[PDB]
Amino acid sequence: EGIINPPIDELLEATDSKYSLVIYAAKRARQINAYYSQLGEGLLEYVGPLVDTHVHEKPLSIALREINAGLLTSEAI
Amino acid sequence: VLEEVIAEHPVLLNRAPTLHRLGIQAFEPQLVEGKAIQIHPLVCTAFNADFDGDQMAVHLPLSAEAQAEARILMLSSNNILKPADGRPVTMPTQDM
Amino acid sequence: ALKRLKVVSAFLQTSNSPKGMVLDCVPVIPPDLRPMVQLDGGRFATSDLNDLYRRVINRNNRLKRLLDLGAPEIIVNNEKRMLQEAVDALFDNGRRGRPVTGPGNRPLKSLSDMLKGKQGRFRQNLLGKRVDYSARSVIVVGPQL
Amino acid sequence: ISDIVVPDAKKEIVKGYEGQDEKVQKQYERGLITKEERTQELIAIWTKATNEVAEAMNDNFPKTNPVSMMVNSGARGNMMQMRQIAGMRGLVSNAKNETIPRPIKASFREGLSVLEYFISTHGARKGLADTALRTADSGYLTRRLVDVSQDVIIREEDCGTERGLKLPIATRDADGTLRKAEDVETSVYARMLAEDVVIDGKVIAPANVDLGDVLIDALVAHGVEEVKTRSILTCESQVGTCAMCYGRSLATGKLVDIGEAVGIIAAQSIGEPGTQLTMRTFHTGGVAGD
Amino acid sequence: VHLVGEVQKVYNSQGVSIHDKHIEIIIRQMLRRVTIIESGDAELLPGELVERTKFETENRRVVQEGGHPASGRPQLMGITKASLATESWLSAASFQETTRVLTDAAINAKSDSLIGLKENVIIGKLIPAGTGLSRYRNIRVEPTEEAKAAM
Amino acid sequence: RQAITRAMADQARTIRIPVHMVEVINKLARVQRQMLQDLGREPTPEELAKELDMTPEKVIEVQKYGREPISLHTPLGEDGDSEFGDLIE
Amino acid sequence: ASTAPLRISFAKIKEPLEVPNLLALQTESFDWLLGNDAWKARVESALESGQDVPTKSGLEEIFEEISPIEDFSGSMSLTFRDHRFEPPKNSIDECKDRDFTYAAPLFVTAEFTNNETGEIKSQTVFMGDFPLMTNKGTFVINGTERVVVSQLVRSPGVYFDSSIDKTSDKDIFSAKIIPSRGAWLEMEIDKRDMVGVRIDRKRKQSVTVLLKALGWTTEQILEEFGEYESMRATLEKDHTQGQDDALLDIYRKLRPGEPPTREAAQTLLENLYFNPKRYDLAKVGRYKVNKKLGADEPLDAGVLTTDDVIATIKYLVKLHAGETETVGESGREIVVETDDIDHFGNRRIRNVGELIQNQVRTGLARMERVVRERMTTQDVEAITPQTLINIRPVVASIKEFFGTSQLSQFMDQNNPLSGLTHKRRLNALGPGGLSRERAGFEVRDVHPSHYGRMCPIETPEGPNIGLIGSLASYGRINPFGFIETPYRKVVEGQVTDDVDYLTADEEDRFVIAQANAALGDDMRFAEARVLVRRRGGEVDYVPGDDVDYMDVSPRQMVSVATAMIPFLEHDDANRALMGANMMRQAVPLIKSESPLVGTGMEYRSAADAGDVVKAEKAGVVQEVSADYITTTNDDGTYITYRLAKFSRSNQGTSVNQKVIVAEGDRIIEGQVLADGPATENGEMALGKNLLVAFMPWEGHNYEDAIILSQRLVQDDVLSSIHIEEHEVDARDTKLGPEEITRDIPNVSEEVLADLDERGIIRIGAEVVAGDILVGKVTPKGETELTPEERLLRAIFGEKAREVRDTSLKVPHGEIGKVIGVRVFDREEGDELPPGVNQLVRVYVAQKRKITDGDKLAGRHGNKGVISKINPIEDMPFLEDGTPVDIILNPLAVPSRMNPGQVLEIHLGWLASRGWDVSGLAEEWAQRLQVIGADKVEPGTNVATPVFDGAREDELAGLLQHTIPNRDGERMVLPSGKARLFDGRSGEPFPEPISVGYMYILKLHHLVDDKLHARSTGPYSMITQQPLGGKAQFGGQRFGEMEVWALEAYGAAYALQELLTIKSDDVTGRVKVYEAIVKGENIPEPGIPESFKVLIKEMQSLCLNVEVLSSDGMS
Amino acid sequence: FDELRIGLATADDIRQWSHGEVKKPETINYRTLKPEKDGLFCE
Ligand SMILES: [Mg+2]
Ligand SMILES: [Zn+2]
Repeated sequence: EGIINPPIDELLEATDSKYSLVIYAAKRARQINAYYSQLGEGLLEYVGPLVDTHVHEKPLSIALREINAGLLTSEAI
Repeated sequence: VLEEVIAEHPVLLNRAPTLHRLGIQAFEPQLVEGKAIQIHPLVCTAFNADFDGDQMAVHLPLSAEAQAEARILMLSSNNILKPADGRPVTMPTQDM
Repeated sequence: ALKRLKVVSAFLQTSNSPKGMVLDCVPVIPPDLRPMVQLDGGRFATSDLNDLYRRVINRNNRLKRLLDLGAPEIIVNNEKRMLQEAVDALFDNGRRGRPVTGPGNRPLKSLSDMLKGKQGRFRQNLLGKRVDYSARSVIVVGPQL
Repeated sequence: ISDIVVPDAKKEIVKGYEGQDEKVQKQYERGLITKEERTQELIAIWTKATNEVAEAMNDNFPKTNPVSMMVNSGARGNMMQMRQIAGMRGLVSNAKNETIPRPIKASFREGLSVLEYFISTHGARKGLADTALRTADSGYLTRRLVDVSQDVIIREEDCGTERGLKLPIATRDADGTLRKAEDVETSVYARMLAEDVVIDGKVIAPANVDLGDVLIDALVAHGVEEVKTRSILTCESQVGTCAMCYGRSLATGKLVDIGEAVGIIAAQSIGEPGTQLTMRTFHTGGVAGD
Repeated sequence: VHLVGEVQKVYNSQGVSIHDKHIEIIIRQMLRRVTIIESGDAELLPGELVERTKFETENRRVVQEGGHPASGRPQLMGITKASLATESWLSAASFQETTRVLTDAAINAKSDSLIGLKENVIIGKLIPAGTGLSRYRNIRVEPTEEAKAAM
Repeated sequence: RQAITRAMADQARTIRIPVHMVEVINKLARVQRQMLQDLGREPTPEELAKELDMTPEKVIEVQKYGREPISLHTPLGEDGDSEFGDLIE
Repeated sequence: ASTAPLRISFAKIKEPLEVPNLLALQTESFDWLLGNDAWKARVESALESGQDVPTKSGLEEIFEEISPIEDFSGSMSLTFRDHRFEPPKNSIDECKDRDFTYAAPLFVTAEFTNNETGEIKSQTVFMGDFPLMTNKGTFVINGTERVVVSQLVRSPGVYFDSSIDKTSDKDIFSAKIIPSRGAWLEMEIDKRDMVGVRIDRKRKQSVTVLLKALGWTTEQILEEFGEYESMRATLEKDHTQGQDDALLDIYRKLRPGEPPTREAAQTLLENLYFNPKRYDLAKVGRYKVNKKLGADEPLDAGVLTTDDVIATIKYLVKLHAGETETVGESGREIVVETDDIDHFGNRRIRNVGELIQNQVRTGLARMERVVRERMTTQDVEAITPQTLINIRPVVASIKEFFGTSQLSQFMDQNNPLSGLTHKRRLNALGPGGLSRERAGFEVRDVHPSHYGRMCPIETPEGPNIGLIGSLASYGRINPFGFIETPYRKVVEGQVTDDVDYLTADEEDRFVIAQANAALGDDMRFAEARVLVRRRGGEVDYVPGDDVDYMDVSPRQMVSVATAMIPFLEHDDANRALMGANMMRQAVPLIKSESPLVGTGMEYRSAADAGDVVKAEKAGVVQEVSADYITTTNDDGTYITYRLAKFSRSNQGTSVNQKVIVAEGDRIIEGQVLADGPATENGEMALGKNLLVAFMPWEGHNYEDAIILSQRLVQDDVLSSIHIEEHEVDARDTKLGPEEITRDIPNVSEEVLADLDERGIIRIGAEVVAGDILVGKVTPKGETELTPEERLLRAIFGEKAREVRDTSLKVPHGEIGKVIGVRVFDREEGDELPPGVNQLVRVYVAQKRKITDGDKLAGRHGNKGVISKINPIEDMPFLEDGTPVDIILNPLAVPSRMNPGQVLEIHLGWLASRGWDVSGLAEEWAQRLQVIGADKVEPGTNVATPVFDGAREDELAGLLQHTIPNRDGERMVLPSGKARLFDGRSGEPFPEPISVGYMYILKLHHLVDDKLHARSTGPYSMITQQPLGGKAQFGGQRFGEMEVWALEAYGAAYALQELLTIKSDDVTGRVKVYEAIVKGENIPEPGIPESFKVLIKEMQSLCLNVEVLSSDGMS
Repeated sequence: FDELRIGLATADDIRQWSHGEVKKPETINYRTLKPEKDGLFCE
């Protein structure tokens, strides 16, 4: 029920670095916030919150929850 | 609405001299009465902050990247050890 | 024979000509970076560079007027030296001799004096800046946190 | 006021020291000794007196009273502050850095006299001015260190190097025993070995691992005297420095991430206790440049 | 060893503890230059400050051409002199000397690569450390297939 | 004297004032100083208007036009870095 | 006798000499400057008493300094004979209210005499409105109260120094002659074993050339000066010879580029040093020169002669040669030694009279230049004294002194103690003084000569430590400007009742006893061993009849503010400094109570400050009210004192004055009629006395924080009235006249509900942040309506005037009650600045209670913000159900080394519940009985003098014999601690907790003023970053070290957005605000504006600074 | 932003940066309060 509610050691062991983790969660939060501001445009590239969400929640908390749950991946170009 | 908004939105507390790395730390804000910032005792010596009189500044991380770095890199519960020598710094000693 | 050679190399290897050693034209700051702003009560607040530029144009125009008609070489040379001193005080006020003061209290701020020192652009406006979304208040201890 | 206790021996001890000081002074009035020698022996015997009354105070105190309970617990306070609160203040520096031959025989509990308070203000104002200029100079040194030490970033995971720094691990050994180094925490700890170490044909510690209490204890118990550890001075990397040659970070306790500004952290850590040093030469001794 | 031990015994006389690597970073930044002599074959001026990397690259260049290398003695200089003698003139200008370095850069016509942190703070770009590295900003984030199949 | 006072009118002030307005303002200043040293007090603008034969609105307009700009770089006090130009939006 | 309220004193030794008038430093100096009735009465009383005193005033001296001048022909002369003053045309309240300067006209009788015509024109000329000092010691200029502090400077004279050079491996001596006004000269001996002179440090030169340039020939030098080998070597090595060659050489070296001339060099040497106008050495300068050099009876005032230079040369060479004693050249047998510039007998204070005299002298010199220029271009028989002199430079110099100067300071009126301290401050900075960059360790430190002349305890602890310092309690000032201190004469071992005021010069030649030294039944010393002091600050003793002076009081070394601290000798010097510098920040509360324990000087420190209404004449009270006190004096006159009720001080605190006298009680001269701010019964009261327990309490008193009861909120204990003034003016701009009107456009009716008919908020109308105070509208603005707004305007309709809303609103986070509005109209008789048509000022007053973050403090350097205002039932309570009022951490005191507060607390408890000591037959009991502190009623104030306080045995024994409260049982154990319950759990605390009464102050670091916040507000103009400050909605500064910390984290994005998004981007800020409001993601940051400004400034220094992309340029 | 250059600025570069000649020392008009023509502050 706070910032620390995602345990951070799990995020590090699922990422293996700390700057990768923060930019990873930031990109996912940007995608979720762009999805919320779609206004029904139905854009395909923006995928909504994969975990359950309350009536109001910051996109970054959702992003960290999906990173912690292990149901999302990223690769370097 | 303000109580609803400030949740899960970290802010950077900062004491002015900021000699070392731990002079800027991210905290989760919480609404309190009065006109003074309530700070944790357990972190005060990280800021070198006594309560004789000591104004602290609060900056607002703004985008997703900034508050993500606040939550991950800057969180006060992740800064137990002092970077100067690796000894713990978040165990002040006056009354505890 | 070492040190001089280095500077000669600095003019030989690169493409910059030494025609920048002595200058024929003087650039001016854009006017919003040397503002003359209205102040309440009918007053004005003017940057010192406006005064320095005004002195440069005054001396240059007087030299032009002296060259228009027949003038002795001493008067012409004196006005040329005044123009040179005005340009120098425009670039550095106080590098040579007594700095230009103005009202009689403090030296007139020049072009290079805001690229230098604690009050310069590098240290007071680039590395350290004011910020928005910021606040400041006294701290009290909360053990319940 | 009953929690701060003056020693009962202090009265008779300062009485005896004033008796012998009166004997010395009445000996000096005949001119048998120069004033400089008298001043030197007087400051010597009064330093002896203040050390002895500090010992008397440290013998008088019980383990139950709050002031000792908060100085012996590491909570807040120092032993010299209790020395100059319970026992007598001691020798106090005069202006321009010499010492008054006459000490301050009164504790802060008994209350100083007028002239003792004046000569204490002599040192207090000097301390305030010194700490102001010291924190200014510490800030200047920190700025210079930051600007010289920047653009030093961990940019590689590891080198191919096996060269390192030969650091002493156990020293000052007595007859028949080995003792580890006194300052191993800030010299050998949080580093990595450049190569394996063997004493009896078997490896004690592997290569490229952080060093902690148990590993150093095993090394000093098995009988090693020096350790070739991987340092940043011997790092040969094409860009910046690597994480392995730097060693593990001290802020997080794990290996430093690729991209952490180690030069800025180093400069800030060097310049932070500049205002904490609080050092000045006590007395020049009448000679300059020594 | 001398510099590390001297600064550590200055700090340890009070009681403050600082790890040796913090000193060693600055010491490595201190011994980075060289003073060159008998540089008649390396085709540059003698008796001036040369970076170790540039000196070594010039040594390989002159031994690949067949000529004999120049001599070089390591030079220990102050932190101020090591700060001013930098490649990027923005960091030199933002430090103590502010007029002389700009004139020297204008005469030398030197263009600075915008690496480093002072001249990336000045211009407003991301610093090349921590989250601002190229290797951290090149990742692409997309959901997994089973997460899409679940919802 | 003519050339020196003409160049003083056209060059001394940063906001340039025409020569007729310069002689008007300095005549007003000198007669105000004369009335101050005669009456021993600051003269009222109405008496100055009658003695100058001008309207009082013209007199106050002249006093308004007779100012001198203040530099943006004047320090406030003990602090050198906080400038007068950084207090105005 | 009834001047002061009752206060039981714990002093052991009687005071021979009472503390002098604490405001004399200002009033006596300005009375000397004016030369009014008080100064002439003082000088005639001192003359008939035989004391040395100047019979010449401050303005008559400066008028007689301007001698009748002569033109090139020596024709004219003008003489300013007599100066006089008229009563001011405006009263002091008139000047304070209506934005004036309290001043009186200054006339002088000037006569114009022409020798050729024999014609004398005597006339009276008005020299300007000279500002006046009130009876309070303040200058009311431009409606504001200022104080002109004294200035510590170096006394003019000769100064000899010795130094050691590592390269030379020998000692080098130097001499310098620094005057009051003229140029300086130096003499450095044996730089390379040659002696040389510095004439303003221009060119290399020697001593022989200067002596030969003067009236003495080479033979006289080799005859009289031939017993020192180095000067003989310089004489024999001097190739030049003769007066003419030496003078031409010195003129060529001093002024190169022109051929030497006899008359030019003679005039330059006569004008540089010998000119009576360019080298006006002061009276103090001449006195010090002839005292150090031993010149027996020289001219009282004048320039240095060749005799003084020769004597200085002899003194320097004698000092270098080794001997420390010699016969004075034209003088007697005197001692030769080097002197340090930090000795307080060489440090002189320019008081207010001397500073204003110097400013008037500068103005008169400008006037003399102007009148010379006038008479060079004017014909004779057309010159009138009303015409040729101009008083504009004098008034301009005076007005330029009283404003925009480092000496004439805005007086702080936080409390009477701060006012007195501001009056008594000696400031080493300022024009013609030692600046902060010029300061070193040696001048800041406490000198042994500061005893009794300058307080070693209190000084500003910021960057100017030691530079500014408060004068001692008993300090007096010489006419020259040296600070004296009184000592009792000691004859044949008997301390007599004769007092001599000694400065730091005569104090060294004597031996000074201590006031703490015991005395027997007679005035002889009871103990042979006495602790004394002598020359150089040595503290060694001397037995028997050898002392010859004694201190008048142990209060002698401490200032007025330091002496308010009880148990100072127990506190540390640093904590004493902090407490003394921090008692000046104590705000005045609603009703004040004098300290229950505190030094007895508080009555004198409150009465000598002038805010307390005292009787000018003795009589009986006739009528009493909150606004005035009307008394009928015994001679028959009726005098009414008006009281300032809820008026604003310079810091925002109220200066409300309570009344203590009854309807018909008798009144003597100087008796306090009405209180002031932060006073009770004429006694200083800067705070409240509260029940204190030392204990850690759940971490809310951590790092010396403050826990306190709600009884200090509900009972109105720690609360204060704060009055803030805020003004606006309706001007006549170019477009039109600004109007103060009610008809504010684009606003609802309920917002302007509380406005008056002309647009003024009513008196007593409660107002909050953002509310309309006074309705001002700008006449018009360049109108460019958008088609959308044009269509909207068509639907709703808008005002024909199209005026703009620029009314004066309440600042953010401010709540108060409007207590006054002042309106100045141009159409009425009120005077207004040019341009403006009318002006309005509104005062809002708020009764601020005590809250979180409000800084409180004691008198012993202890301080802390408030972390929790507990409920009354939550505070730990005593054995009778009495809750403690404030909880203090006991962790602070042993580390801070100020146990004296604890001492105070014990005596505070002893003053709460009184004691009964009678017939106890103990040492402390007999001391208290002979003193008089043996039968004390509960609640009565006690007094411990700052170095004669109550001893340890007295506190312990009185704690044994405290009177019981109820059930016949006393509540604090003899250990000083009491068994204390818990207010939360209810179980009693395990060990006894020390309790008592500490007098706690409320500082002016109020949390309502410190708090400030900003999301988006005003932006700066030269660069587009936000501006700074609390009142202008500015942003916090993210300095260089903050940016270092964020790089050390390695957070590039947060740093980039704190440098480029949250400031310095003209387009990024608006786009980010749009993105936050619309909920979309934050746009990418652009380029900061300050970098573009840097590029533009580098481009105009002729540098082709061009940005390059990968492909090309930009 | 590959790099940032600096060098001596000749008269040609100064004329190229400039949008015109500042031929008068006048800055603003004293009555209309509008910037003067062909001088400093010129629009
Ligand atoms: Mg503090
Ligand atoms: Zn490496």
